[PDB]
Amino acid sequence: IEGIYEVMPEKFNEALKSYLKSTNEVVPLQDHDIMKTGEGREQAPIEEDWYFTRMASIVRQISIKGAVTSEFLAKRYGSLKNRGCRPSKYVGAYPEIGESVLENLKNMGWINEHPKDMLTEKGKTIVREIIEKVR
Amino acid sequence: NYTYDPAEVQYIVRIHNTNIDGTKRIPFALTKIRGIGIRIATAICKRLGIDLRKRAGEMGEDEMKRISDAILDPASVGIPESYMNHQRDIIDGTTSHLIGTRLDADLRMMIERGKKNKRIRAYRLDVGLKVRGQRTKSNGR
Amino acid sequence: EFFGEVTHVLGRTGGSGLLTQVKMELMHNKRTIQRAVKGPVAVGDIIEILECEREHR
Amino acid sequence: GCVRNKIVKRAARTIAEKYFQRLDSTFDHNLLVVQDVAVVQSKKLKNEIAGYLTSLYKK
Amino acid sequence: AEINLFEKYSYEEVKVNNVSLRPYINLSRRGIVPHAATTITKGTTGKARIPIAERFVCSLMRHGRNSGKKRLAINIFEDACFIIHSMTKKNPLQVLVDAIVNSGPREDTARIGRAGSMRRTSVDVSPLKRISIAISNLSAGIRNASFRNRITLAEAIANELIAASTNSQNSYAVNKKKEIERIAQSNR
Amino acid sequence: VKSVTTQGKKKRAVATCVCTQTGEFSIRINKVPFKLITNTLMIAKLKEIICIVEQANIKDLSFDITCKIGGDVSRVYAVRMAFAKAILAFYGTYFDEWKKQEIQKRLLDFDRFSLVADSRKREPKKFGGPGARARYQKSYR
Amino acid sequence: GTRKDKKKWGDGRKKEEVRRAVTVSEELLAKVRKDVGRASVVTRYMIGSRYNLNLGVAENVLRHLSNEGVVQQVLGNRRMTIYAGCR
Amino acid sequence: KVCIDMASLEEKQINKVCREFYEYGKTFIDDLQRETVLPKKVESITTLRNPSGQGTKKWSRYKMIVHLRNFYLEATHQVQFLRNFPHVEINLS
RNA sequence: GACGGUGUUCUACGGAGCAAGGAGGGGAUGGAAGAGAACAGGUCCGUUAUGCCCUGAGAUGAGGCGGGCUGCACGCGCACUACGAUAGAUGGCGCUUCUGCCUGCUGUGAGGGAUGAAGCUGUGUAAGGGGCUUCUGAACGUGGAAUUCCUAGUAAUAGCGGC
Repeated sequence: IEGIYEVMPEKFNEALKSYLKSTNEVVPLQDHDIMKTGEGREQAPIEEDWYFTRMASIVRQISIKGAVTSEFLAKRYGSLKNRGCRPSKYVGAYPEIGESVLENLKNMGWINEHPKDMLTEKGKTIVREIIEKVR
Repeated sequence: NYTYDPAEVQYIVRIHNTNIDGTKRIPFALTKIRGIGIRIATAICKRLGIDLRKRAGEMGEDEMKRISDAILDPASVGIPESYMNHQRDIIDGTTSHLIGTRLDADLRMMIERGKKNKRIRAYRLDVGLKVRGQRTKSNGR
Repeated sequence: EFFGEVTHVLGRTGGSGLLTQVKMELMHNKRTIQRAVKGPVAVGDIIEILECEREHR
Repeated sequence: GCVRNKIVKRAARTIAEKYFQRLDSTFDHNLLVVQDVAVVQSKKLKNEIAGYLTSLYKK
Repeated sequence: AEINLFEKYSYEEVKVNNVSLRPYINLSRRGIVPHAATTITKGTTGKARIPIAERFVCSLMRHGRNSGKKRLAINIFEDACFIIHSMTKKNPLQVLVDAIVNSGPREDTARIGRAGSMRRTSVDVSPLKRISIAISNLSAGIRNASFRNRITLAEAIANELIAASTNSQNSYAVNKKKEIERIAQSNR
Repeated sequence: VKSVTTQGKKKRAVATCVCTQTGEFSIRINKVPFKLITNTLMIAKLKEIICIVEQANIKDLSFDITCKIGGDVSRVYAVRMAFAKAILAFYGTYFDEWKKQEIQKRLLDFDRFSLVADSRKREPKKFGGPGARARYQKSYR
Repeated sequence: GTRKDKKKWGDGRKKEEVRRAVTVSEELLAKVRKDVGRASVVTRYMIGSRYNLNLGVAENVLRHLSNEGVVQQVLGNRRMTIYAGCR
Repeated sequence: KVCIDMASLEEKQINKVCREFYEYGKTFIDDLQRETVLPKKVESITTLRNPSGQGTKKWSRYKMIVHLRNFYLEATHQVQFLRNFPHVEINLS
């Protein structure tokens, strides 16, 4: 959409993060308190509710590009792997975290199907409420 | 500092016959045991319900009695099966998580059971030679 | 301390071309004087001293 | 390393002896002449025959 | 529309009290950050076209685990100039020029003879060499004081300048200059 | 509609600046206004040009800059040049051009390479060593 | 033919310090409050050395008596924070 | 719609064929006596000079540069004096 | 069509330094190239290049299957990863871009990551060689005499292509 570049991207993430927790419709992974978010990591996320700050990270940029696939998401949340007595390399996130957020949004009726535009009017109307609140 | 930090702490703590340091945070302090790293110790302290941000020295007997029993079998607190260091044993077939004094007794039986059948990997592993594909001509002296 | 402005560059004569002979001209009372310096000196430069009693050549 | 070889010096003296009164004391003029008179190919060679001539002229 | 080197500190009233080092300390090229890619600083006479606050920053990206970190050295200088300001009440750009002056020697000792006539002579030092030795002693006392201690690099920079601009005997830069000068006058 | 366009390049970065004329001052690098920019080098290198050519000479322009390829410090030096050689191309056509000739003198005493392009170029690599000048380590015995 | 000088003649880890305090008692917290209010620059390192306490605890002492006390933050990075006392 | 395409390895004999066909097609059905000049194509290989393992080890890279021009002139039955050139690789589609 | 051309300071009239103007400045940059001699330098394991000797059916020829070239008391040459706060961990921002930037925890063996255990998997006729998950967690506290490479978009740091 337009106007999503005018708001500070760290306050948008906190403005529909607390909004998502107050609907009780999202269901996290099979277990998200025990796993580390990728193969190039060593320890689990320090925060307790990374799964909601991680979903609103995907919903900001589902509205910039307009269509997200389950391979760009793994490729965008990677890290540097420590390979010991060798030099390090770049690996992406688990392909399982990125698709479980593309179905929570679908069941709530936000992203439709489309490969060139993934948002319904109920999604565009909701996102436009957070833009106008954190000017 | 009204309530940010405590006023007095115990300097020593005894769990599973090892003296935990009582001035560190909880998930780090349990790594003095042998069999507990920082990646499974912080999972037990999250299913139980312990506060991650609290020194181990300041704990009642209720907590130290709970988590000292969760460490025996972690499959009862609810951690998956792919997290234990000893799955699907070759002698009976049951998964478990050996800890402390039961670690060094487990491989010491492997080396002995393998010499009766005169294996080769159990003769090299007994006198300290490299058992995986490494080349022993310039390194390892 | 004293001063002086280099006005002639005689030559570079060190153990391994390190020092460079020079001809200073004291300013509180005009007096030419020879002297050996260590850094990359040019003409017109003004060096310091802390005693002006040697000529080196 | 700005020395001029013999083929480029030996040529500028042949030019300063035959077409001498056609030359004056600016680079942009003497270059126009050596394009008229000589027949070389390299554009770097005329640029140096013309630059050596303007020094010969004011000498 | 005047330029202050971090939007707070002015370049006038930064008078260099000396007279031989004045044409060699460049407070002339101003900017609101000590970062300027140029070509006019190459050459045998381009050593006097580097700003003075840039000579001191690029002395800190050493020991090649830190090669080429110039933005991280510029960040650590914003904070050291805050401590120098609120603590001593004077211009932080003007106490760095007083340290370079009170920490560069004025005479050294050289060799002449060959193995039987090895003779410690005495020489003076031209200005441009007197600044390469000042900058290198200030930064080598800042790297020692931070290696394995619990102190931060921006506080190890502040203590080293507020002590060298007063000749306080707590500075690694000034105690190291007084051996050079005392020794260099005993061989004479 | 009054508009111009310019180009800046530093190493292999390339930027463009479209300069219209509305009645308010503004900047927008890559669609982000000039208040949420986080590059503190992009704010210090781009607001010492607004002090070397005074503010009053630009009160009613709005620049839109772009830069999509290259490193990080190089990208600044490309935005910084398309923005400076657009305050002149504007004063050449729609303003007093004797007012374009003196601020062009004020920008050149500051630095010649905020209007012209640096020509320094990366050197190739030669065999027998890891770079252009360095060689591999020799051994004498 | 024999490693005889490649062996390192060194020492045993030149002596260490005592562990630093991790508890803050009330009487010393009121001593930190004694002279921390007439200072120009106070960092978490200047505090953790006069009283010998872990530098992660030395800042919670400053955050606490910054809410109602005399100090107040004047700048903060991820690698430093300074508290200027309000005399 | 005629479309003449050229390609060859040496260039001092591709310019001749693109100038000798300049005049024998001037006074004909077509006009616009010009030929586009695309950017060349390159193929590289790098190898060792030493035919065994002795000496200093020395490398050398070879190139196969290929020039190519284009022609676009619509006519109707206007040739075989194009097929009489030794090195240029004529193409007529 | 950039020539030390113009000005300037020295010259043996061969040329050299420093300035301005300039998209480019002092062999415009980096390469490629490189007479005629020498060495008993290297290659017969590169070649249906080659003299002489050797070998000839239970062949010193041609195939197929297993083993080895990877064995390990010890001496040496080139490298990769480290010995920490100018840092490590975890998140956010940049995308078909990048090797960066901001950051709640750690105040010190949470630095380092060798060696070995149990369980899951890819290529292939054949693999405890190659990857992944939990555990184990060495030596190492910036290195003796000696010694190598380097003059600017270079040295050093962090990486991506191809063969």
